[PDB]
Amino acid sequence: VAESWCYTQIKVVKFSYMWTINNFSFCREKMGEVIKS
Amino acid sequence: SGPVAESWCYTQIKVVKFSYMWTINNFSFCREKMGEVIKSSTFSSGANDKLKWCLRVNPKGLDEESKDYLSLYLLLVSCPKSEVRAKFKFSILNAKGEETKAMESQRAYRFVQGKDWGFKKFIRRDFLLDEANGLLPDDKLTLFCEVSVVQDSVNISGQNTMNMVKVPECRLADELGGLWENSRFTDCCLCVAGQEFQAHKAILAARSPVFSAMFEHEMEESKKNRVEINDVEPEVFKEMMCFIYTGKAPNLDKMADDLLAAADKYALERLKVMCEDALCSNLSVENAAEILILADLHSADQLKTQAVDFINYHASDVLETSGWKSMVVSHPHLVAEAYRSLASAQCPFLGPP
Repeated sequence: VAESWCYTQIKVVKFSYMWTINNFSFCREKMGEVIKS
Repeated sequence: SGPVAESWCYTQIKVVKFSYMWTINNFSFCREKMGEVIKSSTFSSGANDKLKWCLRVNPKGLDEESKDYLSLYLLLVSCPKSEVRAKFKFSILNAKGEETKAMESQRAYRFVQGKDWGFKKFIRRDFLLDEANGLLPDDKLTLFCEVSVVQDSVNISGQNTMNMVKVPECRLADELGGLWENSRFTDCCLCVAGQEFQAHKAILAARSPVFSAMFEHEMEESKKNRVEINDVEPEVFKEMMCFIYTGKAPNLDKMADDLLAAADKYALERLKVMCEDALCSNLSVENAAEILILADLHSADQLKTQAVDFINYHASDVLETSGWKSMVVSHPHLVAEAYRSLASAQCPFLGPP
């Protein structure tokens, strides 16, 4: 049995990102309040 | 997963790290009382010279605080006005070149013009003057210092698009190098030590001036097939030919000496540099004189420089070697350059002994 379908697919957007710091042990320097990316 | 992150960022707060060594004669004979100033050379990192550092040590610590202690201060000579923030540490190096007393600054100490940080109460005077430790050979204190200057913020961003297609890597080096092994469509011979190889004028003249010169001087018109080569053996000439076509030298380390000679013969700049680099890694005490001879014969400036440095460093063990005396009797000019070099770097005008 079937009379009316309404899929109304919820819009999903997805995407990636990465963050590499090569000197994490010594990446502080400025006392590490915040790193402006 | 490693999905490339779509957008990607590679921020890099680079840190330049270098070292500075100081050794003072008769340290127990200094006796700087109550902040008397003794200074050291203004030294930079080495990669250019924009800012300079200099140490300042008081064998008897200044002020009533370090009355029974050694006060040691690191001073900024000059720098750009940016509130410089660089980390530093100090340690005492023993006679055997082993780090002994690690005292690291807890953070990147801030420096400006005319300002000097330091590890006050560096070392207690009773322990410092104690000769039983062995840290004072000939009453000389060797200090090892490291610095970690930072430029404070440089960032990179993006992109790595999808690239739905998959482009293979360029194959000209791989494909063209396959010309040698097949020896396809060759039209000239190449005699080496009674053994005949096959090549052609185009690539050889392309990647070496010498072959270009000897072929074009009426030789390729009449005697193009036959060329007389006897200064080298077929085994090394195989690799050097492979370098001419392909531009690579896989079997280089096994015969790095006569292959350097072959490169010098035909003026192969890249292969000369590669042979110098490969052979400089195998420098040793016994072959120092021999390596000096080969470098001098082929005008290997870089390898000659490193060999000069090596003999200056290890003359204590090289003179007794037979190679050194053979070089002396045969080619005394290298003895003259060795005398000039060693009389300036390590054993010069009595300082250091």
